Parts: sequence; C-alpha cells; structure tokens
Amino acid sequence: FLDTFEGYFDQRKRHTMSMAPDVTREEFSLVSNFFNENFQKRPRQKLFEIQKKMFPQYWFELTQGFSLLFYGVGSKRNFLEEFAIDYLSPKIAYSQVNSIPCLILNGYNPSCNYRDVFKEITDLLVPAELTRSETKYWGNHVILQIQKMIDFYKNQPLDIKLILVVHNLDGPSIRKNTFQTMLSFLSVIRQIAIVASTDHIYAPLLWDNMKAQNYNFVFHDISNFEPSTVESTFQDVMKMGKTSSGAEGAKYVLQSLTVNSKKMYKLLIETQMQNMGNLSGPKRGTQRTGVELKLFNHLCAADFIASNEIALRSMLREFIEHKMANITKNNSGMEIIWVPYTYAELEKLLKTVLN
Amino acid sequence: SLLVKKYCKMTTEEIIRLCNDFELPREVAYKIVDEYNINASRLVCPWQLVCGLVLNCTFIVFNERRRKDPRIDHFIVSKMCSLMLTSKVDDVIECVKLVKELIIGEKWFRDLQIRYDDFDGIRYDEIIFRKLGSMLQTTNILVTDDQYNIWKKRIE
Amino acid sequence: FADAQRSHYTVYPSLPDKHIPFVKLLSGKESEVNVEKRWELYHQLHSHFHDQVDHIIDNIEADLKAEISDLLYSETTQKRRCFNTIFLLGSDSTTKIELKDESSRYNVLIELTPKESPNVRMMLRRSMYKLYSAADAEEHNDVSYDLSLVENFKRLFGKDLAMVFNFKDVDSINFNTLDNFIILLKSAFKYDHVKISLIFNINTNLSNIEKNLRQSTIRLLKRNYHKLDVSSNKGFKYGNQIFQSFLDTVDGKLNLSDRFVEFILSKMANNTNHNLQLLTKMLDYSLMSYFFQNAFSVFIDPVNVDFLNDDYLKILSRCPTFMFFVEGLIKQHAPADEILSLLTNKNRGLEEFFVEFLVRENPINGHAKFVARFLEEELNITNFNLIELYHNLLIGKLDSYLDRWSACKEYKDRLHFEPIDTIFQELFTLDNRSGLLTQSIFPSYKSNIEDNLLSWEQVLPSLDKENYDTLSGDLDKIMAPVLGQLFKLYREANMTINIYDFYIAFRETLPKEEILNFIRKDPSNTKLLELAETPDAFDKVALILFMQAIFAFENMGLIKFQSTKSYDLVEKCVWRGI
Amino acid sequence: RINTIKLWLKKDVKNVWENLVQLDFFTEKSAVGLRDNATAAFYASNYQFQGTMIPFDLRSYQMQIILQELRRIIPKSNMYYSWTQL
Amino acid sequence: IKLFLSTDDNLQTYDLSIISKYLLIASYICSYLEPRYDASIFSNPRYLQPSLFAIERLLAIFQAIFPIQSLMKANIEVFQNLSELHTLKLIATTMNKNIDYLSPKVRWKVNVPWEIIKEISESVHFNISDYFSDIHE
Repeated sequence: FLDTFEGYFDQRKRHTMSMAPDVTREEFSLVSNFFNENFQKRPRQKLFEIQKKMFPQYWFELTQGFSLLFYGVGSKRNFLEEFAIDYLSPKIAYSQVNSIPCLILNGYNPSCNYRDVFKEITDLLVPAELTRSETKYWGNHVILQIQKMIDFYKNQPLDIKLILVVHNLDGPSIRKNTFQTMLSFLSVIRQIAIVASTDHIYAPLLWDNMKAQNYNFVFHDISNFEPSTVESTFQDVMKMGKTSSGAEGAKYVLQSLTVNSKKMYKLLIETQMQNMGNLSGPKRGTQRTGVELKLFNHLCAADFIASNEIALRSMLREFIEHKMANITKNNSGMEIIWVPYTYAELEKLLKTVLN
Repeated sequence: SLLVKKYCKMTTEEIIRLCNDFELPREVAYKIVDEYNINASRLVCPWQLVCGLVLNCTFIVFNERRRKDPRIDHFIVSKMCSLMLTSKVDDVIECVKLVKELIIGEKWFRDLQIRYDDFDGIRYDEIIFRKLGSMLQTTNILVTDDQYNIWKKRIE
Repeated sequence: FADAQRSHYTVYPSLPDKHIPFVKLLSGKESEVNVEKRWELYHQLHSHFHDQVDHIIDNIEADLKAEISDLLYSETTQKRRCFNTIFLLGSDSTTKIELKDESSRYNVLIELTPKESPNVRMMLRRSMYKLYSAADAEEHNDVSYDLSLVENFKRLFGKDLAMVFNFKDVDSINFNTLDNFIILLKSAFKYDHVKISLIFNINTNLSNIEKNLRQSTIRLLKRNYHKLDVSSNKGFKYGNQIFQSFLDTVDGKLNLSDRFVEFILSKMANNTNHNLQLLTKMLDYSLMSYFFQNAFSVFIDPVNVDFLNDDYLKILSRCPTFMFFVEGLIKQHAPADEILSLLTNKNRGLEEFFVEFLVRENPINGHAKFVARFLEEELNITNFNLIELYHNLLIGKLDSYLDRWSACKEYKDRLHFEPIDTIFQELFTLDNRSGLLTQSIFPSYKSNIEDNLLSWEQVLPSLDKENYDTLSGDLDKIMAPVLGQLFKLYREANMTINIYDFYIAFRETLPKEEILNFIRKDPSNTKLLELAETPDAFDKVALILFMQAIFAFENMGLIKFQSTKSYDLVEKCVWRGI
Repeated sequence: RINTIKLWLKKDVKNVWENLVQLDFFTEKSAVGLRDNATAAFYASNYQFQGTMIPFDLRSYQMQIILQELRRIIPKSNMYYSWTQL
Repeated sequence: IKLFLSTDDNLQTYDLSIISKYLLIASYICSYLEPRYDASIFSNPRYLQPSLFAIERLLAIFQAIFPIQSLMKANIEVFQNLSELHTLKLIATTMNKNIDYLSPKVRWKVNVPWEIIKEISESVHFNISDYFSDIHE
C-alpha cells in the first residue's frame, strides 16, 4: 500500500556509479539535445497549442488585480515569455503608441539580487524620490520606496505600466525572504502585472497569510514535461547537484566569449587567487582579495589586453552585468574588482575553460 | 463471505469466466490474467483484487455507453451482488479504489485508457481543460446533450 | 551574450475592436455586441461591489482609530509613575493611530517594528530620533539620541511630553530586548513633564507575553493597562457587511448556490488573519468566472431579453428545471398543442415563455437581510455569520440555525421563510461544482504535480494521426516521458534508494531496439551515428536520460542526497497523497 | 513525613526563578558574561541568541553553587538540610 | 483572606484555524515523540528541548490525525497555515538570518509549552495526552 501517510510509514523503515558507464561532456550534451528537441516534440507542441487558448482568461485575471502563478512539471520559461511578450504586452497596449515594458526576472539564476531588480524597476517606472523624513533611521530604502509607490499608485487610474515576469520564483536566490517581501510589496500595486512560475513542490511553504494576500495569486497548472535546458545551465548536471554558487553559469558564459575578454578574465582570476593565497579554500572572493582598477589597467596594458581604461571598463561592463565581477569602492577610495567565487571554483574555471 | 477469504486457491478458468460474463474483449482479458499472474505475490485477498480489477476494466471499456445511461453502471454493479453472491457494496468500493491505487501508474492501464479515451471516465479533450483551469469547463450545472436528446425521444 | 544567462533583463515588445478579454461563446456563434455587453455588465457589478467594499474598509479603519484614541485618552487617575498600556489583541500592525493636537504638550507617536529593534541601544536611538524630528517639525542645535533628550525636552521646546510607543509586531520582537527597553523607559518617570503610553499590537493572547516577560515588568505594566480585541472578523461584524454588499450587487440578477456558500464557509473557516480579503477574492473570482463562462449573462438586464437567438435556445432547452416543469405539466394534464408550442416544435413560443419567466425576483436576497436586521433590533445578537445564515436559509434549515440562541422562539414563525425553486435558476447562478474555484484559488499543489508525474497521459496528448511524419513517432507509443516513468519507479522504490540500482531499474524498463533506431534516425548528426555504432550506446543513452531526470527531481525537491562523501544514496522527500 | 509547607504554583515560582537568576545563582548553559572588548560586545549585541528565542520553561540553565557547597553553608537546623544530601 | 492567598500578579490561547491547530498538534507529536510510528499507531520526555524533524513527517502525521471527511491532502491552505505558524514563532527552524524554507537541510521544531498544546488539543477535542501517556503521564 502506497500513496498515503500509511505508505510513508511503511516505506520509512552497495553499488556505486564507479562501474556505471562513463559519459563525456559532448556525449551528454548531444544525447540530451536529441532527446529534448526530438523525443515528444509533436505531443508537447499540441499540448502548448491547447493551453495557448487560455491566454484571454490569463489576461482577464491579470486585469482584475490577480497575480498569475504557473506550476507544473517541465520548463514554463517559454510559456511565460511567449504569453507575456508576444500576447500580454501588445494586447494591454492596444487596450490602453508603445508596448508595456516587461521585466523578465530569471529566478533560476543564483546571482539574482533584489537591489539590482529594484534599480531596474525604478529606471522603468520613475517614482518620487524618498524624502529625508521618509528614509527613517537606517531604514530599508527599497521597502520604504516600494511602500511610497503603493501609496502613490493607490489613487491613480488602474492601467498597467509594467509586466514583471518571474521565472522560477522558488530559485536558489529568489526564494529568500527579503526578495519575497520585495515581490509581496510590489504585488499590492495594481499598475504592474505579475506573471510568476514555480518549480519546487514545496513552494507554497514560502508565503504566509500576509504574502499570499499581497500576491493575490490565481494558481494555474501548466504541465508540459519540457526539457528545462536553460534552467539547468547554471549548475552541473553530472555532479547531480552534489546550487547557489553560480560558477557553472560563469563557465557556460566563458565558452562563448571573445578571446580578449577571456584573457582579461583569466588575468583577473590569476591575480585574485594570488591575493587570496597571500592572505591565507572555501572562502568566497570579496574586495579584500581583489585588484585595483588602476593596477588592473596597468597589467592589461602590459599584456596588451586593453589599450586604455575606457576600453577596459567597456569590457568589464559585460562581466559586471552578468554578476561575474564586481567593482566596489573601499575605505581608501580605491575601486576594486573582485570575482565572488571561491578558490576551488576559480581553479576549476582556469583548468576547464580558461586553460 | 467471498471477500474475507484469505489465500484462497483458484485457477484461470474462473478468471476468464469472470471476464467473459462482463463482456470483456480477449486482449484485455489476457492482460488481466497476466497482471494477476505477476501480482500473485500480493494475493492477500485474490477475489478482492480480481473483482476490483475487473470493475475498473469494465469501467474503462464501457465508459461511453455508461455516458449515455446513468443506470447501466449501477445496473452493472448489480451483477457484483448477484454473480459472486455478496450484497455488500461498500466493500466493492474499497476493492475498486485500492486496486485503482495499485495499478494507477502501470503501463497496460495507461495504454488501455489512451486507446479507449477514458482518463478516469473523462475524455482528454475536456480533462486537459479542467486540469488547466479554464473557466469554459463543462460544468455539471446543466444536463448533457445526449440526456436531453434521449429524454426528448422518450417524451415523444 | 545570451539574455537567458542574464538576470532581470528588460524587454520592450514590438506591437503589431478586439481588446475585450472576453471571448465569443456558444461555439463562437455569440455576437461581438453580446461580448461587449457581458464586459459592460461585469464591470458594472464589479464597480458596485468594490465601491461598497472600499466603504466598508474605510469604516473599519475609522472605527478602529476612534476606539484606539478613546482608549488612549480615558482620563484614568493613578499615581503618575506608570505606563498607559494598551494591548491590541489579535491585531495586525496596519492601523494608523492619530493623536489629539494639544497645544500644551507634544504628542509623539513612535512606531517600532521588530526589524527596527535589534537591541536596546538602537530602539532608544530610533525613538529619540523620531521624537526630536517630530518635535522640531511641530515647533516649525544638536542633541544626543538618548533619554537625556526626554529629560531636557521641557527646556528645549517649553512644552510637556506625551510619547506614545506603538510596538507593531510584539510576537516577532525579541522579548528580552523589549523587556530591557521597557525597564529603560521606566527610568523616564522621574520627570514631571513626560507621559509615556505603550500600545502592543498582539496577534495572539497576552499569555505568551506574560510567559515571555519578567515578573517585575508584568507588575510594572499591571498598574495601568487596557485590553482591546482588535480584529477585522471579530464579532462577525464586517464580514457580514461584505457579504451583504455582494448580495445587494447581485440582488435579483443572480442567485448564490448552497454549494458555493458551503465552499465560502469552508475556505473562510481555515483562515484567521485575513478573512475579509479572502471573502472578497472568492466572491470576485466567482463573479469573474460566471461572466467569462456564461453566455446567458447578457440577460441580466431586461433590455436584452428580446435578443435571444437559436443557440441561446439550444443551451436553454437543456435546463434541468425546465425539464422538471415540463414533466410536471405533462403529468398534470396533456395539452398536445400547448406542450408542442412550449417545446421545440414551436421554438418561437418558447422564447415568449422565457420573456415572461426570467425577471422574477428571488426574495431570499432581501429576506436574508431582514431577519439579519431583526437580530440587531430585538434579539441584540451580534456573534453570527450572515454567510452561515444565508447558507442555512438556502438549505431550508433556518429554524435549526435560529434555535441555538433560544431567545428568538417568540418570533420563530415570523422569521420563517420557505425557499422556492424558480425555473431557469441555474442559468443565472454562482456555484462550485466544476472544481474551478478549488483549482484556481486553493489548488492541491503537491497532489496536482504528483498526478501529472505519475499519470502523464492526462497531460500530453496521445496523438496518432500525425505519427508517421515525426521522427520519434514509433518511440512515442512505447516510451513514456522520462520524468513520468522515473517517478513511477520512484514511487515503487523504498525510502532510501541507491542511485545505481535506480538507474539499473530505469534502464531495464526502457526498450533497446527502437530507441537505438531513433537515436540514429537523423543522418545529419554524424556524432549521434558514431555513438550509436558504439556497442554500449544504449547504456550511455539511458544513463544520460536518468541523470537528467534525477537532476529534474532534485530541482523540484522530490529527492535529497545523503552521504555526500560517497553521494550514492538518496532519500525520497515526497510521497503521493500526503 | 509530618504546620504544612505551602506548595507554590508555577506562576508563583517564576518570580523566584527570575530572582535567583538575577543574583547569578544560575546562568545560561553556555553564556559569555561580558566581552573583553567593545567591538566584541557590539558584535554580541547585534547577534540574536537562541536562548532568548526558546520559551522560559525550557531554557537550559547551569548553576554556580553546587549541592555540596549548599550542604556546607546551610545550617543543620534547616528544614531542607536533609534534602541537600542527594 | 482571599487577598493574601493568591499573588494575583497576572494581567482559547490562540484564535488559530482548525488546520493550524492540527498542524501544531502534529508538530508537537512529531517533535516530542520518537519516530516509532510504524509499529502500532497510525495504522516525561516533554521536560527537555523539542527535537527536530522534516516537513514530510509533519505532513504525514497531520494527515494521520486530521479527521476524515476521505483524507485531507496538502492544499495551498495547509502550507499557508504552516508558514503562518512559523511566522508567529510557534514553530521554528535552524534559521540564521537568511532562511530558505525549501532547502532539504532545514529542520523544524516546536515552540509551544505543554499547556498551550494541551489547550489546543482539547479545543479540537484531540487526546494528545493519551498519545504521550505511553512513555510517561
């Protein structure tokens, strides 16, 4: 007997993968791709066409101030992106010329921070600046500003100005209470439509009564058994998860980059591990062990990677945007470049892709 | 007291006769006897398992004739209190639900449901939309079209 | 480079009357004007209901503010060395306490959330900063943010001090630092120009605070304390107002079904902090679904009654209540011409029938309020649900609901009401029988995901007409999706399972011939062909699929890995039907 | 064994428990009294200790005076002198 | 005399839902009773700190002890009530600033005394004392 608490009680009462077949990166990639885009392409396409007929209902529910939550088995990334960009935004734009901007949150990324997300939201829709009396005593300038947004948008026509799409809301860095509180407070605003998706089976455990009231979800089940190739990019599949490091996504970026950018990143990693070894394994990279931008410019000029500091900053913009390297100003006023990965991760990056 | 019998011994003749009297095709009956042979290890109550399994098989094979007539299925369970001689019906529900739980994911049951288009008694074209959460579901607030048609035929 | 590898990348779509989310009904035969009329009617009803709901919310806020202010200013006389304590029992930190503007003193309201209270020093600094800022603002150099500001307030501003602390989430606040802060504030009682009042917003009973506070602080607070039961659903007083607002919105136009009210009661009984919001969401979604799904909603107003069409007729004829009425008519008498005209035989006639029998007004939507009003006129009973009263009136057990008070026996017959079954009632009815309300608002998350995994045939179409042209047409029939088949083996397995044995079972339950034919069915990819030529190609392919499926299950929290030194055994984390 | 000693209840013994803790007859199971530096004290003040989270009844304490010391100090004529020898 | 007989120094413990009350009951039973549920039941040790357990065990015990309707599945409402219970600090975890409820390494424990859980159990007419009387009264 199974499928019941009694089954759990009944079941809750020396081979290794050493002798399992050996598979290379290329073999795994090609087999997975061929079994992802050719196994059941026709049934999954037919199912998607079937569930594409419920888009008017999704838009209607969003119009009445309901955040949409999509759960199921498979990759809902394509579903959410197509629904939002290809259907929701043009339809809202015509019903209200330019389309409604969509902020596509990639929650499966372990390097998703609410500071940058709120900066993007502020850029997209300009709020009133937080005044001196409203900053409080070391108050959270994000939460207070969002409450100011709520008060401002409470008395204003109920149009839609932004459509923020939350891919994999239960991801390693997007599941934390701080960003969940940010999304909860943003969900009160009726002038932004929220289309989120969840993959974890215990996802409802995240939200208490207050957060589940602010979200105001209407749960929709879209199971499609999709490969989820994009979500699995940011962590190794052969290790079987043996999550929040983010070094695997960095490596995946490193196969597809310019040779000059690869050389610059390799030099930065080498010098940062030199600094870490001078200081002291499992410790992350911070600005304490990092290169100064002037010193880095001198090194790159010595190695002909960058002619001037402007070009070096232009190259570093891509790595900073992808949350791969961070430039932060210390007490002395120096600006320091540091890669937020551990010594082992940097060594693996140098051995595998940067060799 | 056929249900309470423990580890009773029977043969293939009784099983094939039970399949035949409920009008079960040959291939599905052979699948039934093969499932019985492979699950003989779990024969704490062989009559219970076999009666529940044939109940589910009859529901799958004749789901659409059941769809016309709301009586027939009840009329069907009349056999279960006459042929095997036990008037209890609650134990019948117990048997059918436990055997549904036992063979919920097996390949043969899935193939039978696929080729008969049953999906727990509800066709795929509408089970997919009920699962998706569409507002346009076939709500039971009105009666089905076939019921209206047969009622009109009766009244005329 | 790739946008998928980036976080929070903004997209500006390139856009290319059909701007109504409503779709045509009656298999697409519904006119566009009918769709627009459905849109307009739904918007009218929604606007009415939510205007009344907003008025109710304003009322609850105003009444709460008035009661809090009355408790705060009660002119209680005692030896002036104690806190004026107010315990808002069962209260969420949402109210905005307003203080009277006395000209002889400075009334300051200092809010302190648990996030604003890491320790005593920061509580004091954030209280004194707020006090100084408020005093400077009201008054229209520099001080140190500590109790010396309270000591020197009379010298600095020339007016007495009336600090009112508001502890927003007392349960979340560490009670050690809260107790220390209260003891520290007790030191400010030696000044003759300061009055300190405290307001603890409690989400539980105060026994937890009694257990979590020192007995000295309990005795200090016991000198002056007032208890207030602040709750939106307290006394069943404002949920009844919201339900009555919904009834007034759909009075005569629509009839709530008994099953719908049972669903409302069940789903509100399992929620405590936020019931009014949940009730509004449930009612709004019910009205939303009714107006989206039903093509008969255009007949809410009588003006459109004449616009009934043949498809409306076909949908109408399947009315169970119409069938019951016509069987009763044929049982009482046999008028051949009349029954033929009423039936399809003279379709025209049937329309007139509807034209006469849809404008009937259901008295219950009014009567339910009248009896309700009675309970506040003579009975003086306030602890009763209007939702439960309406439910029992719909059933017909009104006397069974009324006899519990036992004080209404004298007017038992006066309040008695017998429900009637109007024909075509279920054409205009809010109900919960299709499971849409349960699936959309309170679904079975785990159960739905596990049912999708175990029984995938209800999700992926079993198409067979286009089997030949597709590459894996043969493989589709035999091989199930890897996730579903691996979940079947997952369920069949024990609580702790070796990865290699699980992989061996998975490989065993896949076939070998047609999968090897399929893997080499693409001549373009030479690497696939050369992998297939390898003698152990099937083992490698099955291993790749099993590894991908295990990664997926780990992502969805189905399994956990134990013995990370060897990383070969995993424990199941999800069992079906739990 | 018996003018009868009253048995106080839990609510009337919580105050006695707090008083005995105040006199440092009991301490927390693993507690650092006062940090050596100002920075260490600041860090400790920032941290929220697990001892304050758990309810008062289940807080694990540890004494500064052992039973043998109580036996030595307490006069032989006390009512509880027979109960200081376990 | 009544003045000098009681100190009187004190100035339905919770309004929780039936789901939340049964969740607290199941959490207390799971934490304070050893994982020997497999033998007889479901078809003082309370003087010490509560033990730790997992979410699946709590859900299984909640389903076992919940009254039948024929069994209660884990809806969104059950998980919402559990998260609210953790919010009110009635149930805690091994949290350290940042907390992720979905991590498999997060284990839960109870923060109610015996009196509160006894009152809750008697509110829903549940005999937790009979369950806990095996080891000691």
